[PDB]
Amino acid sequence: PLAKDLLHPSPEEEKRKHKKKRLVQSPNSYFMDVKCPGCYKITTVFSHAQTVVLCVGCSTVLCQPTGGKARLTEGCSFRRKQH
Amino acid sequence: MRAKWRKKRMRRLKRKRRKMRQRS
Amino acid sequence: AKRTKKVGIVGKYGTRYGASLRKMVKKIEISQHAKYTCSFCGKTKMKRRAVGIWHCGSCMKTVAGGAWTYNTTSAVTVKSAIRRLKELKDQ
Amino acid sequence: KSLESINSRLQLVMKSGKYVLGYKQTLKMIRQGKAKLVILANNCPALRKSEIEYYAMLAKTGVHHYSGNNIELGTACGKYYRVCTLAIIDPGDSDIIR
Amino acid sequence: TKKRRNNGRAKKGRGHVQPIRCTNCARCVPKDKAIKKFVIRNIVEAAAVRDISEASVFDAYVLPKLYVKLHYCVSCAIHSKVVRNRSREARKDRTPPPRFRP
Amino acid sequence: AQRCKELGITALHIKLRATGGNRTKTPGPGAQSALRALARSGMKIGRIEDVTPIPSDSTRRKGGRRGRRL
Amino acid sequence: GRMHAPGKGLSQSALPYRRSVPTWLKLTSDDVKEQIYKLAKKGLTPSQIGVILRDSHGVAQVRFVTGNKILRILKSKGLAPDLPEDLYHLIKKAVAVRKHLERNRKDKDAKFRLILIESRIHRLARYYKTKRVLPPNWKYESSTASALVA
Amino acid sequence: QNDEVAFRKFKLITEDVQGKNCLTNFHGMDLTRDKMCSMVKKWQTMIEAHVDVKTTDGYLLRLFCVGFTKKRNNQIRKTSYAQHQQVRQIRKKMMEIMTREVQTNDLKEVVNKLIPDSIGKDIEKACQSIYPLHDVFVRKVKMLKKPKFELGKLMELHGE
RNA sequence: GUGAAAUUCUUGGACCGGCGCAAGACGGACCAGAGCGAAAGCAUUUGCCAAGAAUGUUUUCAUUAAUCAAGAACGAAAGUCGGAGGUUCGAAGACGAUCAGAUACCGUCGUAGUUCCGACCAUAAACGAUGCCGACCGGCGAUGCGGCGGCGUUAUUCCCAUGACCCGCCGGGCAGCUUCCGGGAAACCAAAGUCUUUGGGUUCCGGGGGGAGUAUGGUUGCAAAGCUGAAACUUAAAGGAAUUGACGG
Ligand SMILES: [Mg+2]
Ligand SMILES: [Mg+2]
Ligand SMILES: [Mg+2]
Ligand SMILES: [Mg+2]
Ligand SMILES: [Mg+2]
Ligand SMILES: [Mg+2]
Ligand SMILES: [Mg+2]
Ligand SMILES: [Mg+2]
Ligand SMILES: [Zn+2]
Ligand SMILES: [Zn+2]
Repeated sequence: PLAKDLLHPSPEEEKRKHKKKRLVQSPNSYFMDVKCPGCYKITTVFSHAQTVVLCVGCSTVLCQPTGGKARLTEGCSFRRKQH
Repeated sequence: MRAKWRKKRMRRLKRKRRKMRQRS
Repeated sequence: AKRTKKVGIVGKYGTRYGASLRKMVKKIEISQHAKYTCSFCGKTKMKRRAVGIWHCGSCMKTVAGGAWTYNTTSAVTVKSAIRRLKELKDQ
Repeated sequence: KSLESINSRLQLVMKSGKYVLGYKQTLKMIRQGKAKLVILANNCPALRKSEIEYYAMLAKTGVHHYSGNNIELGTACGKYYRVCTLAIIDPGDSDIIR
Repeated sequence: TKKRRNNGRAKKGRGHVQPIRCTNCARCVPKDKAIKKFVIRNIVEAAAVRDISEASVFDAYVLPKLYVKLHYCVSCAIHSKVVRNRSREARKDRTPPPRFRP
Repeated sequence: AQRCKELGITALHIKLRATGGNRTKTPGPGAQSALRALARSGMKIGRIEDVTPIPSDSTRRKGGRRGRRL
Repeated sequence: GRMHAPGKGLSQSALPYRRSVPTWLKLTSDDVKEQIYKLAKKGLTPSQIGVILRDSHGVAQVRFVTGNKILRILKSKGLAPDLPEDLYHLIKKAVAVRKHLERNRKDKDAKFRLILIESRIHRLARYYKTKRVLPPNWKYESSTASALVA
Repeated sequence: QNDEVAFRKFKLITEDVQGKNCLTNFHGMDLTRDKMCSMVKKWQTMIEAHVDVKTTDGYLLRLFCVGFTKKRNNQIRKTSYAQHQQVRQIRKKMMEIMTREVQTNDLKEVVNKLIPDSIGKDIEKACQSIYPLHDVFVRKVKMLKKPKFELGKLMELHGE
C-alpha cells in the first residue's frame, strides 16, 4: 500500500502498535480504584504495580506483582481512572 | 606440497638454523 | 624502585641451584614466610613457627597446618568430607 | 535475604541512629540499661560471647549473632577496623520494633 | 563457491556441537551434520513371521520391534546409498522421500 | 535344538544380542537364521527380547576421529 | 544497544503527553513532599520512592505534581545520599562479585563480569567528577569499596 | 499374573531351597527394551527421577520413574516441550509420591501395588496440573540392601 | 579380527551365560537448521553462590554516549611444568597383513597423551571465509522467551486464578520460504540493498604472482613457538564466478 495515511491512523492499529512506535507515545498502563471487601476506603493502584499494595485499615493484600500487570486479589473490585 | 607440510618443513629448517646460530 | 625483574625472594640464592628449582622454591618460600589472617582473632599475625606449626602473635593460638601454607587443600577437602559424613551419619 | 537485610539495616543504623562499637563500651551500655540490641560476630571468644549473653539476659535486651566475623562486621558497620561486639542505643530505622 | 547456505549442517546459533561416532566407520562427525536414520524393524524377518507364530507358545503374541538410531558421516552415507547427489535446484528441498504405503 | 530335545527342553525364551557397547547395535546376519531354525526344528518359542548392551554412555570407540579409512 | 551486552531491547516507559495533574489526585505538593521525606528517612533510594508513590499513592510523576524531581527535593531538604544511587548500586554489585570471586577462583565468567562492572563504575565516576557531583579526587578502590556499601 | 501386561519383568532371586522347590523373593523389576524404546520419541520431553527409599521391614530400594509430555488432541504445534521449572516441579512431585508409597508399608504390599504400577498412575494423575504426561511408569527398581534373611518372613511371603 | 587372513587368547577352561566386586572415563536415546554465552564453549539429579539478556514500568539520573592506537581479561585442540589418577582410546614404537616396494591405508599390542587440581602457551577452515553502533527499505508461515487480549477443550473445585492446548497482537532473538526493492563478475545476498543520483559515526586492513610470513633486529615464552617483519632476485600471469565439452577406481 503506497498511499497509507500516516497522519490519521485508526484507533485499531494505533492500539495494536507498540507504545513507543505510536504516532504519539501513550502508556498501556492506567490507574484503578480498588475496593477491598469488608472495607470502606478506596485505594488508587497502578495497573502494573511492582509492589504489594496493602490497606492501612486492614492487614490485607490488594495486588500481587507479576511480570506485566499486578494481579488483584480475589474479592476485590476495581474501576478505571478517566479512561 | 600441502601448505601445512610446507609450514612444518619451514619450522624444522628454522629450528636447525637457530641451533646453528646458537652454536656460534 | 623495582629491584629485581623476576627472581623476587629467591634473589638471595644468586645464580645457584638452577632457574627451575629456584622458581619452584619461590612460591613455597613466599607462602612459608607470608602472614595469614588468623581465623580466631581476625588479625593478620598468623605465621609459621616450625614446619606444620602456625602460631598467631596476638591471641597466642597455635594451629597444626601445612608445611608451607597455613592449610592444605587436601585437609580442607577432608574437613568438608568429614562434616558431610557426620551429618549423613546422624539424623 | 536475611544477611543482606541485616547488613542494610546496620548501614542505616549507622549515620542515622546512636550506636557504640566494642566490648568495653557494649558492657558499659548494657549495665546502664540503654543498649537495645547487641550484635556479636561469630569470631567472638566463647567466654566473651557467653558473658555478653548473660549480661543481655540480665538487662532484658536482644542479642543477634551476626553471620560474619569481626572483619566483616567492621565492614558492615562501614569502619576500616574489626569490631567484634556492638550495641545500638536506638535504631531510628525499625531494626528494633517498637 | 559456497555449495550450501547452511554449510551442510544445522548449526545456526551455536558455537560448538558435540561430536558422535559414525555407526559404519567410527568417524567423529558433528551431531548436527551427521545423517540420522531411525530404523524401526521387526525383530524377525517377514519370511519367518509365520514360522515364529506357529512355534509360539502364545496365541496373540505381538512380535517385538527393534529400535536403532544410526548416525552416518556423509562418506558412508553416500557409499551406502542412503543419500544421493542431487541437482543444484533439487538440493534445496528438505522433504523426506515418501514412505510408499500402497 | 536336537541337544535340547534329547535333554528334555521343549520351549525357549529368546534373548537376541548384538556386539553392543560403543560398537554396533544391529544384530548380525545369523540371528534370523538361528531363530528360524529353532522354530522349524520343533522347539516352541516364548518371549523374545533384545539384550544388546546399550551404554548410558561409553568409553571412546576405537578407530580414531577420522574413522576406519577404506 | 546495551553498553556491555549484545542486546538491543526496547523495554522503556512511555510518559503520556498530558503533563497536567489528574483531577482525581487529592495529594498536594507539600503532601507529596512529606511522603518523600518519610520514605527517604525510612531509607529508600529515589527510584524506590518513585515506585512506592506511583504504586500506592496514585501519583503519576513527582515532577508533574510538585514541579521538582525527587533527587532535587531530597537535596533541597538536605538528605540526599552521599553517593549517587546508580554509582552506589554499581559499587555494591562489584563488591558482591569480588566476594564471590575470592572463593570461586575458577569463575572466569565472574571475572569477566567484574571487569565489565568496574569499567561501568569508572565511566560513571568520570561523569560525576565532570559534573562535580563527586569530589575531584574521588577514586574507586576495590579494597576499600566494601565498607561503602551494605 | 493372570492377565497383566507383558513389558514388566521381575528378578525374583532365590534365597532358600527345601526339598525339590527353590523359593524366590523380590529383587527388582524392569521395563522391557522394546517398550522403553517405543516410549522414547521426538518432539517431546521426558522426565526421569530416581529415589533411594527404605521399606518398613528394612528393604532398601532404588526406584527409577519416567514420564513423557503428552500433546493435546487439538494441538497444532509440532513439539510438546516442558520448561525447566515445570520439569523440576514434575520431578520433585514424582519423587515425593514415590517416597510415601514405600516408606510407610512393607515390601509385600509394595510389590503388589507396583504389579499394576499404581504408583505411576497416581504420578500421572498428580502431574496433570503442571504439564500433561501419558507414558508414566516406574521404569525400574533395584534392591540395594536386604535385612538378614528371616526365614519366617520368607515363608509367610510364600505361604500364609 | 578381516576383503581374505594373520599377529593374539585358548582342555591351564578362551569366547559365551550367571552372580558379585573394583577402577577410571563417558553422560546415548529425549537432542531440534531449539536455548544460553563476548567468543572459546555449554546436556545425569539435587543444593549453594554470585551473574545475565529479553520483557513489564506514568520508577530514577539526565547525555552520563558509539567506535576505539597503547594496555588489559578470556581464549578449542595439541603442546609444556608440578602433583594425583590412569578404564577406554591412542601420536611414537613393535608385530601381522597388503604391495613391485609399504617406514602407510587394514588388524593386534602399546608409550606420551586423553581425566582431575595448579601454573604456562595464545594458536585453529578460532568461519557467517562476511567489524561495531544507528536509520530506512517487501510479503509469508513458523519457532524461543516475556507481556497483552480473546470462542472454546482440559487439570482439581464450589467459581474464578494458575498450568496444558486453540486464535491473534506487541518487543527482543535463532532461523526459514518467496520476491524484477536493489545490488553484484556471477555464485548469490532482504543484506553482500539504500554507491558515478558516489559523504550517518568510527576501528582494523589489501595493492599482480612468487621469494616469504623467509632473513635480520627487537620483544614475549621453560620449551615448542607467538607478535613485529624486509630486501636481493624471479615471473606474464597467478587467481574468482560461471558455460560447453572431455574424463571419473
Ligand atoms: Mg568444490
Ligand atoms: Mg568453532
Ligand atoms: Mg572410500
Ligand atoms: Mg587446552
Ligand atoms: Mg603431567
Ligand atoms: Mg588398543
Ligand atoms: Mg563508523
Ligand atoms: Mg603482492
Ligand atoms: Zn589470632
Ligand atoms: Zn562413516
